Amino acid sequence: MAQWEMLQNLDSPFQDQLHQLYSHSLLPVDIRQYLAVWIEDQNWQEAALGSDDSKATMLFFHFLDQLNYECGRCSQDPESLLLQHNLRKFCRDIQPFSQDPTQLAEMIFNLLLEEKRILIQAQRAQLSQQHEIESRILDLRAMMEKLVKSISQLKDQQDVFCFRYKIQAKGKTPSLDPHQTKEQKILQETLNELDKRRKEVLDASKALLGRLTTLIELLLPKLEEWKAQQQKACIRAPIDHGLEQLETWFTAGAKLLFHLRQLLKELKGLSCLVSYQDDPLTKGVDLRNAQVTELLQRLLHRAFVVETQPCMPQTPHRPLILKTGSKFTVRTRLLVRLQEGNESLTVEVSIDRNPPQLQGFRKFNILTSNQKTLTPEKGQSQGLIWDFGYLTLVEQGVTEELHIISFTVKYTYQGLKQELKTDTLPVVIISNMNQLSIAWASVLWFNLLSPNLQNQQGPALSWQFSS
Amino acid sequence: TLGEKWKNRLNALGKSEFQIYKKSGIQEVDRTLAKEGIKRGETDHHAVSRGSAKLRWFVERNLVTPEGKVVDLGCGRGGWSYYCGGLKNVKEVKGLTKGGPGHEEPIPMSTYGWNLVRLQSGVDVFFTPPEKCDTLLCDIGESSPNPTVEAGRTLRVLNLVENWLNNNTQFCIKVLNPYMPSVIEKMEALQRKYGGALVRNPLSRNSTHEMYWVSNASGNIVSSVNMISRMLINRFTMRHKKATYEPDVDLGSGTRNIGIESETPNLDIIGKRIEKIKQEHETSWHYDQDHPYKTWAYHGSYETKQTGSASSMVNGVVRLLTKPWDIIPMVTQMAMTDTTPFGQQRVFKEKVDTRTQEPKEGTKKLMKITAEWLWKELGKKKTPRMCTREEFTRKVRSNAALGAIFTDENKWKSAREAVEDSGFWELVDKERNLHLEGKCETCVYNMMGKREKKLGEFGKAKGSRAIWYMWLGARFLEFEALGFLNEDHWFSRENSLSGVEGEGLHKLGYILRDVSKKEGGAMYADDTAGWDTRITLEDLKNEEMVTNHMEGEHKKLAEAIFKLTYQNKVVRVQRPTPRGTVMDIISRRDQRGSGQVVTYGLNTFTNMEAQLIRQMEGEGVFKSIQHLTVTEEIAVKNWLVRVGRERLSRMAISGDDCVVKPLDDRFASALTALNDMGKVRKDIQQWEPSRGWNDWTQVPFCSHHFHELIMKDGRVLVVPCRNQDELIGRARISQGAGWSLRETACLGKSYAQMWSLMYFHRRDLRLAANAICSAVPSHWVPTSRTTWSIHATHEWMTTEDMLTVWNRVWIQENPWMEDKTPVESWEEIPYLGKREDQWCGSLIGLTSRATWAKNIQTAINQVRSLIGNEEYTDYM
Ligand SMILES: [Zn+2]
Ligand SMILES: [Zn+2]
Repeated sequence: MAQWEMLQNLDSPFQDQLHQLYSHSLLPVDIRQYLAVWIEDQNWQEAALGSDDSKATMLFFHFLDQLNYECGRCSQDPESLLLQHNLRKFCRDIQPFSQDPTQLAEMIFNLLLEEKRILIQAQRAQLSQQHEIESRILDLRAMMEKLVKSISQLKDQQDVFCFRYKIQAKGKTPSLDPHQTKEQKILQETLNELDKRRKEVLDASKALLGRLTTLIELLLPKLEEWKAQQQKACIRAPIDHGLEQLETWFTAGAKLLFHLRQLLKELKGLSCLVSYQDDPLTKGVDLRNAQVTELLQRLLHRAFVVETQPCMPQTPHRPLILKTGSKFTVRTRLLVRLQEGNESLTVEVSIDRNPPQLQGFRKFNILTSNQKTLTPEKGQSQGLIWDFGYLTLVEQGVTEELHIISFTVKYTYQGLKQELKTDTLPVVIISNMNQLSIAWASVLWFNLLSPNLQNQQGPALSWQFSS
Repeated sequence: TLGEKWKNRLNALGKSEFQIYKKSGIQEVDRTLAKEGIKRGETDHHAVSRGSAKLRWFVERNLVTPEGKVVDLGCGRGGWSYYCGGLKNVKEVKGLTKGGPGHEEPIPMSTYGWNLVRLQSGVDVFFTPPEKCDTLLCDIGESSPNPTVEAGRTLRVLNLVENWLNNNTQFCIKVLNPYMPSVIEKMEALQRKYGGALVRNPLSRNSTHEMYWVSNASGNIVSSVNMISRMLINRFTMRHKKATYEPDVDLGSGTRNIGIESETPNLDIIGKRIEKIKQEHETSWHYDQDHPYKTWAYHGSYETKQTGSASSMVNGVVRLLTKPWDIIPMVTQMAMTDTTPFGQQRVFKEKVDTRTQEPKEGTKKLMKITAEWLWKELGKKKTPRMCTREEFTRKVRSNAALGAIFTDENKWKSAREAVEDSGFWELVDKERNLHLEGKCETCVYNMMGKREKKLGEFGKAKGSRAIWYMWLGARFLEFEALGFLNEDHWFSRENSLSGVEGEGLHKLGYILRDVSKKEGGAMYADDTAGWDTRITLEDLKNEEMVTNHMEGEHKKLAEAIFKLTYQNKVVRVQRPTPRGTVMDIISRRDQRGSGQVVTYGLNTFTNMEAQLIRQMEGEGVFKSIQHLTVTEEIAVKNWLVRVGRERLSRMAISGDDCVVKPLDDRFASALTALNDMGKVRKDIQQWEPSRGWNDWTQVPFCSHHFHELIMKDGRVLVVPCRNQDELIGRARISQGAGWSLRETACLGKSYAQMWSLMYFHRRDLRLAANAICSAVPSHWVPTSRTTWSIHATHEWMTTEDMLTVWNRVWIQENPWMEDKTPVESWEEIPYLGKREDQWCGSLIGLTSRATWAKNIQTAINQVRSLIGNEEYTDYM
């Protein structure tokens, strides 16, 4: 129902964390508890992150009102000759915040949230990766919003400087006027301000790139683990392998990368106008663009996976098995739910791209269509879903080597096109039903202890007789 | 040479391998705390840059021993100068730097001995005349992959530095590329002439091959260079040793005295005041030995609590309307100044602590004669008299233009509260009885500092203000003594033919037009840098001569006020110290400190006298100022009688601002007498002739330029004008009497009508004045001191509609307007052209309008509702 006193009674280790935060924090500790009821009653979240430089001002004025009044009532009682001064001491440090009210709301709102982390952590101990991912993406969105605001402000300041320089140029006044000295001095000041804004924007962009690379390198092992779990679950074992969290994460990452690249394009286009000497932007823009492109390519290269391997529809008991002259069902998904709204996306298929060097293997040709087209609205309605439920294979000891089916896609978005390839789990082709009785055991021989998935060359009781 | 091979090897490398080579045995300093210490605003116990440890390593090992006066070339942020300031034998540190984009600028700090260090920015060393010095430091130089350009830069640096050294000067100069022959041969002769050698600083990074040239050492160049090159090429063979972190130095805090004093006090006058002040705070009375005062006497100090901050209230209501003005740097950089004890000390050191020189005999005689004649001339129709208590009560009751005073917050809380009590009058009577016997006991001043921005000093029409507060009783006593000067309008244009006191702002343009109708040369409008601190004792003695027209108790009181207070002053000022905050008490004889109105009158008188003397000199009446002889004294007196009155009608002096139209252009070349009295001009060479104007619409006066306007029917008006940025930026500042919505709303509405009355003729200010008056809920009296304190009009504070006031001011009460046909709408009033508006600072005409035009219609009609639950009423 409240805070402060709850933290005090809890225990020392959380008090030390409380001690550190509130100490260096400008807001004095004493003022926190006297005004505790009022502070927690205010909607600081709306003031810090919203559109209306009026609510922040209102909260500013009310804060001053409360600070002034409470001092007077306590000043009437003597022997409180230390808190009264502290009330006036805080009244001086609030004064610089009058320039920008929103600085108050952000500082208070952040302070309220942090002690909530301590409280929940303390009770949980007394009585992970996904939450870290969500926190990371939330911070990313917030600081990207901050970067957007900074870019807009820089654009406006550069525009007004260009207008002032233009009106000075059309003036054509070569005089020894002290007004001219004043205006040249203020021109130098404007140039210094512009340089400072540019360097700050560059630093923020670099921080964003670092954080986003960290998120991607944390994300990829989850995809690898899901692939391993899918391999272990396709072998007649019930284990869920849902893709919703991974697809959402991939979509968020793709959106963030595209937004970052698009902003840098506009930044360079703006900088072109009044580009001049000692401009780090001329190199920073291209280096950041190259890094962003590299990260996008790296993410998209592993972003292609196959949800469902080619399976027998009539007999689902045996997966990863092929028979001549029959239809097969395959499902491939893109973890990134992004696509241009005017261009359909095209996916091709192939079988046995790389043949072995041994005696001529049983190469097979896809009689049916190897190409499928997805309508753009399908990505919105259900996602990037590819289904081939009628694929067939024909033939141009039986289980000594396996065959690999490959998927190839050209992904295009915002003018960037990348070639993408992926492979499915190795499979064996049988020309008759009877040989499957030993083909199952031979497939197990490959599956149980294969460290390389692309190598075409007691405990079992959970599989042999689990059915 | 081996250095070339080392450089080629380093150049042939990759970035990843490069980034690891840097730290392989160097010594680092742990700056993990200094960065965030400086970021939050701390100004002590910290090192600004990394060079402090670099120079410390040399000093502790007594390679170079600074002493006397130290000159730093290219100080950058200023680590070396700040470190040197805290040493023992150092007496003064001077630093020059070349600021601007891509370059470091100095920053202010308050470490030990911070008052002995002075730094400058935007000065190029390569074309600076040499000056006397005892120690020389140079740390300039930039690296480049090409060795030839590095050699050229090193040669240029050496040639620049060579001119400064003498036989007995300590030096420490950085040399960048010493391993190739064309620098070696040059350094041979230098080492032969001046001695010293080269040594390497261990703390330097491994990427560079720089060295340093020191004063107290010996050896051979080539052997040392070869040894260093061999070590460099052998270094990249072992493992990666973790750099040995070293703790950053701390500099403490406080001030440091130099040991010279040049002022002697008069104890028989101020002994009682000093004794009383000491007895009041006897508990913590102590003598400090580190007072930084040179030209002021020092007596003692005690303890107090710090008052002040950085930046003030910004008017909330005024904002949210001038949204497009946030990007403009002039508006924001001028917002508010610093009044903390550190800023007060900085201002006091910069401006108040100065010294002036006495004039010669001829100047003294001329000033005496002119002052006598002028005093006899002004009092031809008037007669001095004493003021009463009832007038003072009436003035204080109606919130008149009282001086800057403190109301003795202990016993009472406000002036109006304190007037009605009888004990206040008992204290006043006691002080009056003491004064009547030529003694004073409770007449001390309080100082407060202001004026401290970068771009704010160029647009606040002031800077270095340093205003003086006074007790209420002393203010009443001074009023009783010398209120007749202002209550009788002694300096009006009717009585004295030069003053403009009592004229509103909207009427000075006509006066300037009338001055231009005479025959002569051009108009000259020079100004003085820091007029208030250039007043000598002679000016005070000359102004004291008004008592010759008084008699009796009035004469005795006036003489006592002039003698015991105006030229024997005691002042309290704050000072930061390691133990907290202390208050010092100091004394001084000359310089001007008094009430505002008395100061205005006396400044006007002195300015008139000085201008008359300069006009005398230009005409060639007298020749030599060293000594004045007979047949010139009579000539001077005859000139004053014959044409004295008509010469005073060629000028217009408000305060310390003057505009003069002489008889001939010889006026611009006569600068001996003006420089002799100490009235040095501002931003000009000492003997450079002045500059005139051939048009009356360009001459500045009271920080204004006066355009002229033509109505639709044909009548012509003259209107004031300024730079719009200054007006908008000042309109955002609240004086600090708020802590409420009603106060700030009333203030905004109060000086949102100045714009509708005076500055109505420009597009961008007449639209922003209707919105603000449509946003406040009306029905509230707009009572608050706005601006232009000296202009005694304050007439836009009425309640009725502005059209009637405009008709009453600009038509019927305008002597220079012939026909009196009135107007009946706000559309007949014209605008300030189209391009002249952009010239003076508007935001219309091109893409800036593409940004602003969001303000109009789209934003105004929605922000007025954004005001919130606070009601209003439409006006547009
Ligand atoms: Zn007195
Ligand atoms: Zn103008």
